[PDB]
Amino acid sequence: HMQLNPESADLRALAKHLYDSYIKSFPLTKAKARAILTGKTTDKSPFVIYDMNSLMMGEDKIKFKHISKEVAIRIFQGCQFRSVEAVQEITEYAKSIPGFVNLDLNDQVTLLKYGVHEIIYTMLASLMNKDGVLISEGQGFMTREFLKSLRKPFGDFMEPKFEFAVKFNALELDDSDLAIFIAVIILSGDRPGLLNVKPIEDIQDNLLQALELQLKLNHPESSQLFAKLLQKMTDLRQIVTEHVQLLQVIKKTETHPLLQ
Amino acid sequence: GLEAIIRKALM
Ligand SMILES: *c1cc(F)c(C(=O)NCc2ccc(F)cc2)cc1C(=O)Nc1ccc(OC(F)F)cc1C
Repeated sequence: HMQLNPESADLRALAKHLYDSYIKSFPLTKAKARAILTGKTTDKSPFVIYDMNSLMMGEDKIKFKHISKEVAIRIFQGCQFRSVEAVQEITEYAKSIPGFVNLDLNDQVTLLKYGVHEIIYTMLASLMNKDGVLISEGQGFMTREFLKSLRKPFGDFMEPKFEFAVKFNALELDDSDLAIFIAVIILSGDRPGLLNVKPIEDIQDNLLQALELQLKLNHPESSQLFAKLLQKMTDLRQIVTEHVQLLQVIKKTETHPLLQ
Repeated sequence: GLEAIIRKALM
């Protein structure tokens, strides 16, 4: 049976540490995204881009954080810039996971290099519903069918992210669950080219214990949710494979200030 | 680029 003992309390404090860091590193939380998407917020109502006329009007009315004549490339470039920002936020989050900054720096880089796309699919789900995706820190909303309407190869770029999100969002995870789930993904001891695997697995084992407890406490209706989330971490591996294949097609078939 | 941004963000 489950007991409230010193070990369980340490796992709750680890979970709370990760939640607080997650809130700090990712300003637009799932709770705030859901409130925007269900019209249950007093914050500013997002502008909806559902066709070319509303895109042209949105470019001018939505206030994008980034200063080609082709719509599909302008949108893909906005996508690229947002991913650079997300890599930074994810790296800031990783620095808060107990043990991570004490690992060999090369292994810190390798964990993040192979982890950030899995975490990007994960965090995009928080911003997605059946209709579309929140953009520009919640100031805009771009529809799933408008993205699908963009010419090849851009039209199929976001489709697998929506597909994943439909199934993932049905698990009804909250920010406390996601904080730990993302930390487990980052501390994957099977990334290619790691030098010192055991210390990574040691941290992951503690994170897995914390995740399991979080899901039992937070999800009374789903006894095997832990197993279901490990299944999603497995799915994200083959899905990122397909994402990087499509990124290479774009890099060599089509034409960020921090990158200089 | 990805590695460069990670090393930048880690420092
Ligand atoms: C859109 C376009 C795109 F090209 C990428 C991508 O993976 N580019 C590769 C790359 C190369 C170097 C580098 F430093 C980073 C990435 C990604 C996306 C995409 O998903 N954008 C994005 C990321 C995060 C989001 O929000 C939150 F994190 F979910 C939202 C969006 C639109």
